Amino acid sequence: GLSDGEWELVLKTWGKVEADIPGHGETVFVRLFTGHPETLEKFDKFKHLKTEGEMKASEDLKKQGVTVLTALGGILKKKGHHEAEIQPLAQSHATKHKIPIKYLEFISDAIIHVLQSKHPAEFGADAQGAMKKALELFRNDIAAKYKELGFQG
Ligand code: HEM
Ligand SMILES: [C-]#N
Repeated sequence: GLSDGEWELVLKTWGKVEADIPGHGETVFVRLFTGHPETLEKFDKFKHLKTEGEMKASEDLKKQGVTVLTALGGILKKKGHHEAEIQPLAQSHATKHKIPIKYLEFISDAIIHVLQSKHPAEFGADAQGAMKKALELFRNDIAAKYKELGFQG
């Protein structure tokens, strides 16, 4: 996993996300959908949004952003002891939503990009490295659960 030092950097960084969860959540989805349009086909409630302007204006899309970052924040706060919180999530994503593990890689990249754009001077190589390692741990644990459930991880 990560050292206590690395977890400290991930939590301080997350401190910046918590100051505007809706703003960061909205940007992560606009990057994700514009960057990897196939991901949009998994959200039956958003498929009709075709332009960047329509996405930016969607309060429903902003609410989804809040849901995702709220859940992820709760997990990162566990510093690796997140067996309990990941289980339900792998379960719904694999079996109900049908999200390939690769889309979790796309959304992680989107998170890194938003942090770079919104906090360019404050999100340095140390904080970025730690944030990448935490998201990698998170994805690897989900992937492990997908395999347990009989899906490709
Ligand atoms: C950091 C990664 C993510 C987190 C923490 C996360 C979390 C959430 C949670 C908390 C919900 C609501 C409860 C549930 O249904 O399980 C949810 C709903 C959903 N998630 Fe994710 N998710 C992640 C990534 C993704 C990705 C990459 C996709 C699609 C490309 C996806 C698609 C969905 C869909 C289709 C739903 C239902 C939306 C609506 O309610 O119809 N998720 N996710
Ligand atoms: C999942 N959003």
